[PDB]
Amino acid sequence: IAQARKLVEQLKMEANIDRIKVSKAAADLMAYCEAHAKEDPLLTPVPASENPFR
Amino acid sequence: DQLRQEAEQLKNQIRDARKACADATLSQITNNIDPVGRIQMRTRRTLRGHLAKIYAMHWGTDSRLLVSASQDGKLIIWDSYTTNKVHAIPLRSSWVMTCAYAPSGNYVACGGLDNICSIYNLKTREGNVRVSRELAGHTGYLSCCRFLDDNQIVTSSGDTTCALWDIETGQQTTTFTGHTGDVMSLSLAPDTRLFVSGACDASAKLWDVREGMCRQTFTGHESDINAICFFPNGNAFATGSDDATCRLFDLRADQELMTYSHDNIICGITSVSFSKSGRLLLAGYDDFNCNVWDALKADRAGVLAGHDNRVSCLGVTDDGMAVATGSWDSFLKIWN
Amino acid sequence: LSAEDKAAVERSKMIDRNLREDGEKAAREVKLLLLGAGESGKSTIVKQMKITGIVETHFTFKDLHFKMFDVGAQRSERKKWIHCFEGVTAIIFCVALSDYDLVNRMHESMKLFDSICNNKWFTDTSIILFLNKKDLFEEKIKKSPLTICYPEYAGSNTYEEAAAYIQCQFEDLNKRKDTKEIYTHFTCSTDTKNVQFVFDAVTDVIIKNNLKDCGLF
Amino acid sequence: SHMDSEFRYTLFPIVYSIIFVLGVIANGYVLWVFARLYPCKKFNEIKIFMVNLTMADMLFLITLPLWIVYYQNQGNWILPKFLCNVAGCLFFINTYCSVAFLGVITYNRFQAVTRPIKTAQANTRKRGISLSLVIWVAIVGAASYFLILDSTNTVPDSAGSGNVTRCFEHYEKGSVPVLIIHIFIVFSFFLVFLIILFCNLVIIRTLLMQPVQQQRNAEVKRRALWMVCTVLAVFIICFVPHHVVQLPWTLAELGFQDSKFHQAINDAHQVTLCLLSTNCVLDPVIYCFLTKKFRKHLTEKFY
Amino acid sequence: VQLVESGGGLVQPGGSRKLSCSASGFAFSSFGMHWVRQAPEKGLEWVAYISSGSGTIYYADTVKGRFTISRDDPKNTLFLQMTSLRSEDTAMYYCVRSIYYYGSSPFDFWGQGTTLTVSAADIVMTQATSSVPVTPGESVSISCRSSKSLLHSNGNTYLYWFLQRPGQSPQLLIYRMSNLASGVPDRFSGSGSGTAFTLTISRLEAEDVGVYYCMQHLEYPLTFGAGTKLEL
Ligand SMILES: CCCCCCCCCCCCCCCCOC[C@H](COP(=O)([O-])OCC[N+](C)(C)C)OC(C)=O
Repeated sequence: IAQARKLVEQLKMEANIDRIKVSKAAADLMAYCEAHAKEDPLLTPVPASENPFR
Repeated sequence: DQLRQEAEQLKNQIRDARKACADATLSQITNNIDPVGRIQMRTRRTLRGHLAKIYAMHWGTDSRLLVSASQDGKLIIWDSYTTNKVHAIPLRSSWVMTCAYAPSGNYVACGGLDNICSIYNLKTREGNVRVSRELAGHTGYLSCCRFLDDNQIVTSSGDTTCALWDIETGQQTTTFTGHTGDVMSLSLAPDTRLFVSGACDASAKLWDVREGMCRQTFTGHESDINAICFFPNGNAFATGSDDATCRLFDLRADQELMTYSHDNIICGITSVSFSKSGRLLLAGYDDFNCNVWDALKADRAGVLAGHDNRVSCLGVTDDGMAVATGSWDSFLKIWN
Repeated sequence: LSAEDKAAVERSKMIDRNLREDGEKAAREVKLLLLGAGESGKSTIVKQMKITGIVETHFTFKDLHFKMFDVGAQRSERKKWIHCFEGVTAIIFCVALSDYDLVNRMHESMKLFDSICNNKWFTDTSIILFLNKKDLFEEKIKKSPLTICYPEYAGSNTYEEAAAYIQCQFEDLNKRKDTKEIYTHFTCSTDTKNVQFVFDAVTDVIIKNNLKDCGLF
Repeated sequence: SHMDSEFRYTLFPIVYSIIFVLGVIANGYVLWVFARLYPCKKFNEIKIFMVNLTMADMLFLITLPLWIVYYQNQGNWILPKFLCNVAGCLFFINTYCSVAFLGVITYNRFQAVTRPIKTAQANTRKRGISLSLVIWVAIVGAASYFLILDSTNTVPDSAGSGNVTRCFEHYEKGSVPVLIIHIFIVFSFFLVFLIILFCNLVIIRTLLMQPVQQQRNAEVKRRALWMVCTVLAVFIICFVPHHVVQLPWTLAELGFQDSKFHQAINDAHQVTLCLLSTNCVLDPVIYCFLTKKFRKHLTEKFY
Repeated sequence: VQLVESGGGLVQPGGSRKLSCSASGFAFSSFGMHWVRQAPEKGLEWVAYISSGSGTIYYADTVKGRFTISRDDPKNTLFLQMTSLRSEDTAMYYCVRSIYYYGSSPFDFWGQGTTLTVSAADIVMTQATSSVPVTPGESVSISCRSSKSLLHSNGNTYLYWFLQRPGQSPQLLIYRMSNLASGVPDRFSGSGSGTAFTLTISRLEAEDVGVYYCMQHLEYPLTFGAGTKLEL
């Protein structure tokens, strides 16, 4: 009786979560990506003169 | 009697709610983004010296000190910029499976099939690393461990429950329950306010460090979850399972956004890591190599095949300058 | 091109030598993995041998060291921690013969044996099957018909035949027989000979490994 | 010397060329595998001896062309006079160190098969390196004397300029040093062989012991037995005839015992060197290309 | 931790003497040892050094040949044999502990020292400041001029500031001029560029009264400073 009760409680709690459209999530993701693209030593190459791994 | 019907109704309700937000696919948005092209990395330094399979490794907050853990019963502290071993901690249980490095660099955790998490203090007046505290109370093998502060550590065991331990006391402060399988992975957010856990149920559960309840449960996998990594922003995370497919979930969208899978890959994902900008997703596979995927426009950008055995763990420095990849071949290679 | 890094390099080389010494020391110690459907078959041999989760029993016999790892307390998923014992010297699987009329138990034992025998990591690992509880089995076979466990057992209720039938049923589980060796044996609480049996089973695998390294096979 | 078989000028060139090609390909493959498969962690005494054998065979092959051209020039040496001695010494040192390495490898196999526990729990790198260096230094010191000693001789021929300058062969009236070294080699080789035969026979007996209990490694034991028998038969057929014909031929050429059957002994001696080179090629093939992995790697590449 | 020196006293000129430094309270085998002398009313000076496990020994060119330093890990004791002692070896010898690794703090603990009286190219650390009376409650600045640029290629400049109180053994005040040692209050800052260095004390206290030594650790021929004495 307690297992199913906790299960339905968790289900309704997860259902009480706010809703957001996936389009806005993808927009935020691509914005964060393009904002830090220049700060990625892997995405863009880095000169060996400054790279700590000679 | 009616509880199962109510649970099914709530499940259908949350399913419809998640479907209502499925307006467009990530590909439809990223079509306007240019491709990253080929990404080729070079094995700058190879860290050899282990006499067994390397199962876990973690990076420090300095990008130079990294902890390694293998089945030989030794925890080696490597200096990335010089390949020099800084400390060699002997372990009482050679069957280690996880290792952590404190944010300050003064403590390191280790666990495994001993059901005990041993903390080792590196900053002591002596010249030998000593055992700080032995946290016991779990009924399953420790899968992952990550530090929150110098006196609190989150640990997942193979008993369907995670636990927040306070070091100076040695007792559990918050027990996170709700899983139906052995918890396999843990990833804490940058703010250290909430962490996600992947278990052997094809479901990833989010948890808060203070209240102690599950906020959201992301599903979509078809096998045991083996790797999970939080997105640098802190509002999303990638999860890799044995189904040969990685999946990116967003806490705001409350569902999946895109999957990473190729018809040629048929093995499981042992470890997953993100770059500093989150555009490159590192994925370690059982094919004796690691691959790089584009987080926005799913495509394999490059391969890091430089090991002779399965790639156990991957680690990206905080600055995103290099990637440390460990394998069961007893070698830990730093690609850049 | 170094001011004080020479001291760091010396420390690194010294701890490397220490790790190498520890590895070559731990490389000459036999590693055994103890398994079983119940503690009745495992603890009996654990205590019969010479001197929390995993339990490590270290015992020496004829200048040969053996570390037996018992993982019975680990009730978690076996598929997630069995791969660690891939490089195990042998797997000692204990089965209690006096368990067919104590319900199904032998069915679970056979299931576990088949799972650990045809596994991806134990494709060539030797398995020593210890059939314990010989006296109790010989005593109960007279009372409880063996047909309860094997409905297709068209034979006599004697020990010298029921034990052979059980051994055959256990050995017929290995789908691949040319690559694996099963060391079946019957034991009790006062045998004191299982030590030599395990020693021979380990020396066989050692000879196989030597033939492999010496340039043969 | 006057006894000169003419079929040697037409037989040795092509046989030696094919042997050079095959052996150099095999040694290159073996070195490639040993370099890209066995790191510092995976170098044992047996592997050290095997790589030294590969290097020796490789050197022997590198030297072969110098004799191929010599035999193609009707046994007349045109290259400088010191390169003659260099190649003549390289030939013998390579062959006899290869023999010694095979002998010590068979001895190690004997020790491992008879005493598996006492061999699996011991480090052999030190002893392997020590024995290798000792054998190399001893062979080089033995060859240095004939390296500094003039080995060329002007043998006349049926021509206006028949002063053929022989190289490391056809010596004049008896020379004590040559007999001494020949005898030495004959004795040493025979001793080593008696050791190899004892080891192989003991291994065969241990494998075919047929335990009272069920045989655990039937397939393994049969494969090991077949490989050991093949290696032993090859070694015998290749080397033993050399050393039988070698000494009697020496005595006949050096004039110490001008016994009958000179031409017969000479002819029997030419095919024995042929066998020695064929062996130089066969040894690495039967040793490495069929042990555990070379077949696996071949299948992987072809698959 | 504890380092006890023995073997001192009045030694005749030219005689032999063995000094014993007994260590306790740490992994003596995993710590390098140094000998730092201090003549009456003079600055410190390095004598000899042994590394962890006796893998690399170093001696000072000024006393090279006459001193023989050895270690005993089973008993955890550092022996120092001295022969042909001259009238210049009269000084207090200190048995110092050290350790070298990424983030290490060498010269942490200094032994009590042993007094010995005898009857009868290098990087010069120019310490212009000898004595400066300062009142409590004010900032203090101690300069250190070096001959060679201690800034190594890797970046971490090797320069150690030590403080010796009257009648007590010195202690590690600052190592590398940018990392405080475990046990020093947050009142000593270091700032150094090229060959110039400066130690700044915000608030002066009674415990801070002593002589300050600026010792470079770029080349093993270590040279200490002259000293900067303060008052309360
Ligand atoms: C472990 C096995 C044996 C170990 C003992 C090892 C000692 C090594 C001794 C080194 C020997 C140095 C060489 C001097 C050896 C002196 O060889 C002289 C020649 C060569 O005899 P051959 O067999 O006809 O040679 C012709 C073959 N070609 C011409 C192609 C070369 O013999 C004559 C003409 O009397």
